[PDB]
Amino acid sequence: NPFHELEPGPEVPEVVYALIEIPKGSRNKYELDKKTGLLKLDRVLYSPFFYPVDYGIIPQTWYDDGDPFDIMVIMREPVYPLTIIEARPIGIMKMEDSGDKDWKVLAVPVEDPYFNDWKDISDVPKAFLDEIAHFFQRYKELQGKTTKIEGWGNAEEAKREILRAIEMYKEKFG
Amino acid sequence: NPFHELEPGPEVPEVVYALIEIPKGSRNKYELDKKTGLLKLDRVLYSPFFYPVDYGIIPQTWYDDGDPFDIMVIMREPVYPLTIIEARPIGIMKMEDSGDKDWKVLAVPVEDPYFNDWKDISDVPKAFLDEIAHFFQRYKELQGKTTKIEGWGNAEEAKREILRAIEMYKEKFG
Amino acid sequence: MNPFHELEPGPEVPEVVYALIEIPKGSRNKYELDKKTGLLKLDRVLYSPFFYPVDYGIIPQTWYDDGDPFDIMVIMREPVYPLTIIEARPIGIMKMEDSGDKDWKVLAVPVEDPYFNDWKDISDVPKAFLDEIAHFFQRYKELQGKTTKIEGWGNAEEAKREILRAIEMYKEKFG
Amino acid sequence: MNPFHELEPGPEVPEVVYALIEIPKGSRNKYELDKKTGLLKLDRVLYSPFFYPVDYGIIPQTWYDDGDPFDIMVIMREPVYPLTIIEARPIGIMKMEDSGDKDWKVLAVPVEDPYFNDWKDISDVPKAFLDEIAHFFQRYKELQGKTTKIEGWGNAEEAKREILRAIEMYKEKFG
Amino acid sequence: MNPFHELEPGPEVPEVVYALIEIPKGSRNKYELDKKTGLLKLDRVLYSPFFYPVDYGIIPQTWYDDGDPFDIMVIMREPVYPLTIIEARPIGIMKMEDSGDKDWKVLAVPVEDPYFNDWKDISDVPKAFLDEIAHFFQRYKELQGKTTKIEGWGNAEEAKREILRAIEMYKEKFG
Amino acid sequence: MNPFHELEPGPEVPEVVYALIEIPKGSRNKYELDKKTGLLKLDRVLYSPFFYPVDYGIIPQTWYDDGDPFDIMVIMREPVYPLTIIEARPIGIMKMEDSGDKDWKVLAVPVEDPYFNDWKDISDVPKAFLDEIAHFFQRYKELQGKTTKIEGWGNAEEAKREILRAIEMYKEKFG
Ligand SMILES: [Ca+2]
Ligand SMILES: [Ca+2]
Ligand SMILES: [Ca+2]
Ligand SMILES: [Ca+2]
Ligand SMILES: [Ca+2]
Ligand SMILES: [Ca+2]
Repeated sequence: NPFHELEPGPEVPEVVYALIEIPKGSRNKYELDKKTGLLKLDRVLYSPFFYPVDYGIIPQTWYDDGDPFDIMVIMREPVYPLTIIEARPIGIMKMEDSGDKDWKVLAVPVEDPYFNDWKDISDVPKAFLDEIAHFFQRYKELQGKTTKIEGWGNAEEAKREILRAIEMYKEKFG
Repeated sequence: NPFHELEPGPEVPEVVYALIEIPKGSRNKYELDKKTGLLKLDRVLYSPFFYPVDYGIIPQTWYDDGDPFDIMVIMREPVYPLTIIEARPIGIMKMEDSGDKDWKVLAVPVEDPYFNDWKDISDVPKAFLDEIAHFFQRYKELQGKTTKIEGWGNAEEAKREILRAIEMYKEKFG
Repeated sequence: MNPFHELEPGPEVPEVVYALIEIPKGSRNKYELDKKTGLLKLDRVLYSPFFYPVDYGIIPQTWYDDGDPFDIMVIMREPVYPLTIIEARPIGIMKMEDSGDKDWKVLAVPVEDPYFNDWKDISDVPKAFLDEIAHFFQRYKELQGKTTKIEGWGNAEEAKREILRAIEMYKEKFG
Repeated sequence: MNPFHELEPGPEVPEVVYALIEIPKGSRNKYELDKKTGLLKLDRVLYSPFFYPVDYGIIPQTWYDDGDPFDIMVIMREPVYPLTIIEARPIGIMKMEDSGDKDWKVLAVPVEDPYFNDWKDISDVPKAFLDEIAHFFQRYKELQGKTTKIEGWGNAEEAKREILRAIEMYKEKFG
Repeated sequence: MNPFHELEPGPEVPEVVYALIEIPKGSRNKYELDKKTGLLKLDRVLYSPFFYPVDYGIIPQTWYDDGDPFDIMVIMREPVYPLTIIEARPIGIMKMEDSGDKDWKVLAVPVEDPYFNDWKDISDVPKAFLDEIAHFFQRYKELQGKTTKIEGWGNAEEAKREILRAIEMYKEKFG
Repeated sequence: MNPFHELEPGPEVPEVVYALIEIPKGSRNKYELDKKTGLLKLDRVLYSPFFYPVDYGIIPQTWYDDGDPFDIMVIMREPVYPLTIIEARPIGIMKMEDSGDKDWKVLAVPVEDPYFNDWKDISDVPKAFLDEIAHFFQRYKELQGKTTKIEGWGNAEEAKREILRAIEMYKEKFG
């Protein structure tokens, strides 16, 4: 299982690995099968929305909601599921999903020179942050779930949470 | 301008023409330029939603909101903008957009045998009607606009509104 | 690790099975699982300009009369990637023979797409869609000189019966 | 207006003709020119999961024995959009009958794609590719109960002669 | 009707112009407007495996020093279809010469995508993106034996200046 | 595990080899095998708007002068997914140097696509296509300031000899 075998990053927390589960533009929500590590269909979103970013997890992390720590990587061309990307955290989306702390790192790929000058949350166009928050605010509405979006934190805050999640993993597993 | 030159349908109101502006899966919202009849970008949706149906207008119609009557055609493979489809109305979505009556016909293509037994609103899976209503409920949320979804009418009601819109066009233009 | 051998046939057999997808809807490339390694392998490029009309794969830990894992076709609105696991509800079975071999294939819908919540048996599928699937398997190997015979469609109960047979066959051959 | 009537048959007929594309390679939707309106119109969704193996259209200002514009079928590496004009070199012709009507089709390559610079006649096309095109037309209307008959392929010389005949037929019937 | 002649250069020249798109981002096919009819036409297939990095088109009712309509590149997140009109804000201009011809091209953002609300001048564009556009035009005709010289980028004010020049040139040649 | 170490070089080397695909035709993303992890990893986004003109990968259990697995580049009509195995016939070899290192690449066609049945050597490939591949490799790292040198193409005989040498080098370095 790639979640357990891969390190959290080559230079934590400045550069982490993102293990992508869902490419931008997908309406299918994929997850990793915990037994086998194969990709598994979790569900088809109930609404005609698509993931606005490549979406995945940071290996060897664990979070308050009892899952690996989520990461969103802005890719110009989406990658395939189960692709590793070297990513620089630039911010963090604060949200609760049904009372669980479900925060998500926002990151850019180190190896696309397009994003060389994106280093903090203030470098992202605000319409783009709004569209991401709106997606998570409404994507489970027809399943009757409520999500609360609490805002965006900056790069420093993102990196602190990554360190916290790396420590939580070490506790729970070994 | 195709809006003025084409008849409303070969067998109104059982079979109408749909002039498609937006193929299913588009985030770009297109309209017809009224001067030239060329396709024009109206806007990019502010949220990562895609049109869940091929979306267009019925030629030579006019509606209470001061626009051609809208029609949504369920296509398995989306068509290109400015394509004419022969469509059978099977229902109607009732909604208001900023206080304007903005109802939209739901239809299936006559020439796809997949839909041969779809003749009324009750033949559509309810999750699919929900996803369409949810799209129109939220797609302008970040533009600060409010839309109210009032429910779905059946095929007979759709066909009555089509006749009304065909008459309204004749009044206003000639 | 070979997914075919390592995954259970499903979480609630035969009402819900796992489909391990090999070929997404819309592909002209026909992929298979490499027997030795479990990697995806190109079997062939179809000789005609036809595309797979459904997401196509196998049920893990099954064996059928034709000497292969039992095939399953899953109706997906948006195709998945190869090697994706889908929890699927069987709703019917296509009966066909390919060069003397019984090459029947389960038809299924995904449990986690609410669009298909009411599809529970073969009669819930538009007839034109069943015909398009059957026509595909009737003709897709015509230029390879192969003849296939479509024998018709069986219902959900029959599909479930055959899944149980295939699971038992696997146990006898490998277990 | 109607591009079918407004555009010349080609800049150097019959060596180079215009192909007015109606259906891009890969489409399961079959489009046709209103022929009175001029705008693209959905004729049908193919009943089988087959896709057009070439970019398909008509030569402007032509008329053929079947009572329609002359079908041309251009090999493109990347498909174009409907209503795009391509300068095309005829390299052959598919002889077929559809419902008894002579429904022959020109096969051509784009002048402005150097990939095909050395394709000049029907013998330059891989045989498997000619077979895939013929098989598509043999079977694409099978579920509609129509019968087509594939009679074989003619060479570039024959295709060019037929183009000139179609140009003459248009003049007699309209001009 | 020919869109190039019938549409105004824009609703609020030179702050907002119309871009009539001929080539969507991601295309290897290079399309143009047919001079006589206004239909889309394949100009060529690029000789190298490069794709247009931006949606590419022309400003209606303009004429430039190189004897063609003035070209405009629009940065779109999702590409449009050919012959689509986009209201665009010019933010810069690429200066380049193609075989002795001044072939400068306006860079613009769509007015109706809020993603670009803060892009108002050449300095707002990531440098790597400008380089990728320039590299494309530097090399895309290399195998055709053509040499192009990239002279650099001008700012929004310069782009607007040139748009006004191009509008005047059109009036003098056709009006 | 790591498919690079687990899979044989081919079922009938050097006439038929396995190509383990890392990058599908059309990708601007350059992927590489963790080579220790085994999972697909993004190496870089190409700095220019170029796309891989072929499906690109490596031959398992090979090692080459450049200190990596032997690059193979399979002509597919429909691209495959990363980590797919294709049975491939070598028809030639591209000789090139990258940063001074001998970075030669096998060119191959799939055994199971009848379209390429008559492609057996480098002379069977359209010259424009060989030029497009070479131009891609000549220029794709230009904005990274790297220099590559294209030295030309060898025939099938030469490609096969090099495959055997690479198989031997792997054995010496690992086996
Ligand atoms: Ca979480
Ligand atoms: Ca309306
Ligand atoms: Ca089977
Ligand atoms: Ca015909
Ligand atoms: Ca120019
Ligand atoms: Ca190498």
